[PDB]
Amino acid sequence: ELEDGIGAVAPLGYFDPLGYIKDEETFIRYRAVERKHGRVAMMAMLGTFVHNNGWTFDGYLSPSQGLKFSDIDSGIGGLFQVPPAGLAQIILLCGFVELAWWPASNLSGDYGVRLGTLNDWEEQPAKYYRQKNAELNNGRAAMMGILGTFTHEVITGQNFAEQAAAGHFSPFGDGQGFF
Amino acid sequence: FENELGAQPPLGFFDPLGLVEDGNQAKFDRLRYVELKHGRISMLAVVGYLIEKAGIRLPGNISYDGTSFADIPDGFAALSKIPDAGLFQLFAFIGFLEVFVMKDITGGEFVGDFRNGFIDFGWDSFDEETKLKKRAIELNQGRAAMMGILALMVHEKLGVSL
Amino acid sequence: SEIELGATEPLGVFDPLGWLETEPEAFERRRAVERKHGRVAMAAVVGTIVHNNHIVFDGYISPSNNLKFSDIPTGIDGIFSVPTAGLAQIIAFLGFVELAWLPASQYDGDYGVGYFGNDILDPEEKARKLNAELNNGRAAMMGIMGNMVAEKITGQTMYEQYAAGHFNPFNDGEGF
Amino acid sequence: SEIELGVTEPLGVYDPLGWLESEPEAFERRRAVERKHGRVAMAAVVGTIVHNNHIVFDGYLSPSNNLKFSDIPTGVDGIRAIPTAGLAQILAFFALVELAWMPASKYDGDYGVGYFGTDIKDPEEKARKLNVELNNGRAAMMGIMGNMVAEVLTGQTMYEQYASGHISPF
Amino acid sequence: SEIELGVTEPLGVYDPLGWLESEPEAFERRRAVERKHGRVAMAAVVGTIVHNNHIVFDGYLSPSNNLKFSDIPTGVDGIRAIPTAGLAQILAFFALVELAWMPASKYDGDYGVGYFGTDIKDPEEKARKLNVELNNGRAAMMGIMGNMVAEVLTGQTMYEQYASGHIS
Ligand code: CLA
Ligand code: CLA
Ligand SMILES: CC(=O)O[C@H]1CC(C)(C)C(=C=C/C(C)=C/C=C/C(C)=C/C=C/C=C(C)/C=C/C=C(\C)C(=O)C[C@@]23O[C@]2(C)C[C@@H](O)CC3(C)C)[C@](C)(O)C1
Ligand SMILES: CC(=O)O[C@H]1CC(C)(C)C(=C=C/C(C)=C/C=C/C(C)=C/C=C/C=C(C)/C=C/C=C(\C)C(=O)C[C@@]23O[C@]2(C)C[C@@H](O)CC3(C)C)[C@](C)(O)C1
Ligand SMILES: CC(=O)O[C@H]1CC(C)(C)C(=C=C/C(C)=C/C=C/C(C)=C/C=C/C=C(C)/C=C/C=C(\C)C(=O)C[C@@]23O[C@]2(C)C[C@@H](O)CC3(C)C)[C@](C)(O)C1
Ligand code: KC1
Ligand code: KC1
Repeated sequence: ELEDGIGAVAPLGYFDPLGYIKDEETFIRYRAVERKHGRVAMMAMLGTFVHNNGWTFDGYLSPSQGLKFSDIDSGIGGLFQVPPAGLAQIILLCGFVELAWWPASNLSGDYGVRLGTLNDWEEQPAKYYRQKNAELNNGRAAMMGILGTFTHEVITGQNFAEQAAAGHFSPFGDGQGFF
Repeated sequence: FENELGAQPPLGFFDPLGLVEDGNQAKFDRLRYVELKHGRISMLAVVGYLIEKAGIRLPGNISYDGTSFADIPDGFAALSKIPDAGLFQLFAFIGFLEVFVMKDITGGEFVGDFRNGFIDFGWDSFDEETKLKKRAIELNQGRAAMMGILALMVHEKLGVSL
Repeated sequence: SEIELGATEPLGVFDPLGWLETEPEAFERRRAVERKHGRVAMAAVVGTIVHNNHIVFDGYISPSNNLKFSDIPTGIDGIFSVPTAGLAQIIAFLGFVELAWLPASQYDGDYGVGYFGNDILDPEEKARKLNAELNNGRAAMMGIMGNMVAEKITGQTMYEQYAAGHFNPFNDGEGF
Repeated sequence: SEIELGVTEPLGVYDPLGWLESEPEAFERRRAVERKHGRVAMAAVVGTIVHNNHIVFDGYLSPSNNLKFSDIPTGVDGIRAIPTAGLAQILAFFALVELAWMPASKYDGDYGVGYFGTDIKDPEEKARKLNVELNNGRAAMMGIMGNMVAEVLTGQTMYEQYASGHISPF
Repeated sequence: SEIELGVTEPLGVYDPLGWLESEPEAFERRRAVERKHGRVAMAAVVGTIVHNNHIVFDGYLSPSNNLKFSDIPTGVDGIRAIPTAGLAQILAFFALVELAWMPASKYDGDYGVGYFGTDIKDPEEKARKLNVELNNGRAAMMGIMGNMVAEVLTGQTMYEQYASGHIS
């Protein structure tokens, strides 16, 4: 919300530098998207932290196709390694949350998820502002991290485990790009 | 700090260095505390050295381990042959004294008065003249004992007979 | 307020140099230095237990240097065996934490996060944990200093010394 | 309160027998049975999760009968393959739970424990979790019942229905 | 208050000696003893569980006396297998607990640590769980007072009392 100053944190303040908020109704649409994109991209960043660390389940993801959990790539192509009979299950459960349980039509972003004494907002309202800003700020940093993780695999061809094993962290002197 | 316990018929308020030429009572009562803290240890250390140099021992068997009291040497070498299970007990109990029961718990009427109303061997039967010289005695007895005990250890490592 | 905390029962308000009555304008920075030196030493003491228990991560901290995490010594020479490009990455991030996230020019030490996130609702349950941070912080200052001088005097780290049973300084080969 | 606790979003006050208005005082008894049938069936679903996941207790449950924790089946025949002296220990200890300790007469549900030791201080958050226990309780009554009809019509446990590839009945 | 804190429903006040207004101001200490005897008995009976389940500490208690952690018996004579600097370290440290940090002289039983760090604001929440600290302390007090008479009368410790068929 604008009046509490939820997204405006202390390094930059009200960081709308290109002038996109020209009234109050288009802020609530944009914050509903920013908070939703931040919640998706945070679980996307914890995915790449877990996948590129090699932490896999034991057994077969698809035993009728013989596809182990170990032979899914930890990079940007690992989701499509998965058989489409299997990730139709992912789209159908996540689509059921998006329409019924956590309806993404709710622009407020509240879905009542309260983990009680870890947020007693009625007796410490400063913890409300701390946890509301940190949901956006960790979502904004993970939105740029997953755009980092995606394009670093595209321009190098290696995933994050492979380009860190090679020490390939500089776009200069390598055989890739015109630099 | 002209007339109190350190003021003295041979040398009244000696003070050569730059310690207390001000009115800071809290500086003085800290330094007065440690001077009898060093004196009360060193008084028992003069006696505690000269019973070991005279060869007097406890009747034997400092441990179940087969080490007697006469086997333990005298001077700085006593520290190396005391069994380490018992040398923890010496440091733990002296630490138990120095933390808990050695204090101005209840408030004495001077510095170093550690009678908490628990143990008192008199101190009412004095004529208010004799109290302050009888702790000016133990200040000066503690004064000479720490130059006494420092002489016994500088000359043990030197080897000079005293 | 802040001038009565740090003063617990066995001594009270303990200032043998008397700088509370003499220079009260320098106290709240000196409290901030005491709290920061405490919090640094508490993570430093805990680090020495974790290092000397041989809890290492895996692999190489610097694969160009061919230097594993277990190749790091567990004593004083451990942070200096890390390569200089690696030490520059620690200090650049710790300067980002100590100037931007937890700015150490903020002298009350209060950075938005509470005690495990929560603000202590009571005022003297707050003062009890404010004293427990200071007292554990003051105890860890002597703990990390007592671990650094006792490594460089005995020549061994804390695993090395404890393996050897070199606990008694009176019957070994040392000074006195 | 309490009568507004089984009303979440989609069907609300769903009731195709009219036992709303038929007997309104025989509700505090029926909600206490609904809450206890939910708490039993919720622990029974998670039990069938952990049995068929082959998490075992590493020992003997009755060494006098010479059966150990890793040979009684992870299906419907679990407490049939338990000796009667051990089954007498279960029903006598929970006799102390069901009347002497936190009882079943106590239709409030409200013994002393709360949600992870503590009370929820928001009433709207407290009424939310009260629906969640009912909802998850109601789903697990259907869940644990559909787990043991699906194994007595099949002949295999949960573990063998999945490891076989025998999922879809057609 | 401290008077209600130990009464539950199946016995109530239950005072066969009647020491409630026969010497009534000696309550305030002999609750503080029952809370103390409670807390040291439940810490000693969950320790007796973990001793006989063989969870031992991987190493040597005293390498100078060649004492492994599995060397110590898991029963009543396990406290006697401690060496002499071993239980000198115990009562040196717990003299700094029982006089200084957690002074057992303080009859409140309240040393500012709360129940897992929080102070329980709701007055019948916290009156409930101080009834639990007393009741679980009472049942633990004959918990291992019935364990040590269960070793010294048959000789075996719990792990071999149970690996024998010697329960009934
Ligand atoms: C999901 C995308 C998304 C959306 C809808 C918003 C929306 C908002 N942000 Mg947030 N933000 C985001 C992601 C997003 N943000 C990310 C990833 C960061 C980290 C860089 C931030 C950092 C940030 C700060 C620090 C602040 C905001 C603030 C705001 C609010 C102010 C209006 C504004 O600037 O709109 C943005 C304009 C648009 C979304 C429309 C333009 C769309 C462009 C043209 C698409 C092209 C993007 C390009 C492909 C990739 C960009 C990355 C690239 C530079 C590498 C508005 C609610 C302010 C606030 O909340 O104040 C209360 C505020 O202080 N944002
Ligand atoms: C058996 C335990 C049990 C009990 C005692 C109750 C009791 C209640 N339910 Mg609940 N409910 C349950 C389980 C139970 N429910 C289950 C398993 C579901 C489906 C998941 C529901 C779905 C449900 C909804 C959506 C609502 C209620 C509501 C109610 C209240 C209104 C009266 C009513 O309609 O009850 C129903 C009557 C009975 C349970 C008595 C027995 C009826 C027959 C004999 C049961 C057997 C039928 C059949 C054989 C079962 C086969 C299941 C499966 C194998 C196919 C009442 C407190 C309402 C409420 O909470 O209002 C606030 C409400 O809105 N119930
Ligand atoms: C070189 C190398 O390789 O490393 C080596 C180095 C080294 C050091 C040699 C090694 C070693 C051996 C070590 C360090 C052994 C230390 C063992 C340790 C630390 C043993 C704790 C005992 C405390 C007990 C039993 C408490 C009883 C407490 C009781 C009965 C209470 O009631 C406590 C109380 O609080 C409550 C619970 C209830 C309250 O109402 C009342 C009070 C307050 C009183 C190793 C392992 O070999 C590895
Ligand atoms: C006989 C035998 O051997 O047993 C066999 C049995 C059987 C079944 C054959 C076996 C198997 C294979 C199995 C079970 C494979 C599946 C494993 C699993 C657990 C698969 C989860 C995927 C979900 C994902 C990736 C979520 C994306 C979610 C995304 C991208 C989101 O953003 C979600 C969201 O919530 C947020 C974060 C933000 C919200 O604002 C909104 C939404 C809703 C969008 C075994 C192991 O072989 C053993
Ligand atoms: C019939 C009727 O009307 O009843 C009435 C009448 C009556 C009797 C008058 C009333 C009363 C008062 C009662 C019942 C008082 C009983 C109090 C009781 C039973 C108090 C236990 C202390 C045990 C402790 C502190 C733990 C020691 C053990 C410790 C500290 C250990 O370390 C365990 C140990 O294994 C290890 C871990 C390590 C070893 O190295 C040491 C040992 C081996 C020991 C009542 C309440 O009104 C009820
Ligand atoms: C922003 C993303 C990022 C990248 C992409 C990256 C990459 C590398 N890190 Mg760095 N790093 C951080 C961030 C990043 N690091 C952060 C947040 C910290 C916590 C303060 C941190 C700490 C250290 C330390 C102690 C060392 C270190 C190293 C390397 C080196 C390994 C390859 C090699 O050295 O062969 C590669 C290039 C080692 C080193 O520099 O060795 C000369 C080393 O010792 N890192
Ligand atoms: C704390 C006191 C206590 C003792 C001393 C004790 C002893 C034995 N129990 Mg145990 N028991 C509990 C407590 C105690 N039991 C509790 C609180 C529960 C949960 C309600 C419980 C559950 C079961 C089950 C399911 C079985 C069981 C058994 C045995 C049997 C093992 C050796 C033997 O086989 O004779 C010996 C006598 C098995 C059995 O009875 O086999 C015929 C068996 O199947 N128990």
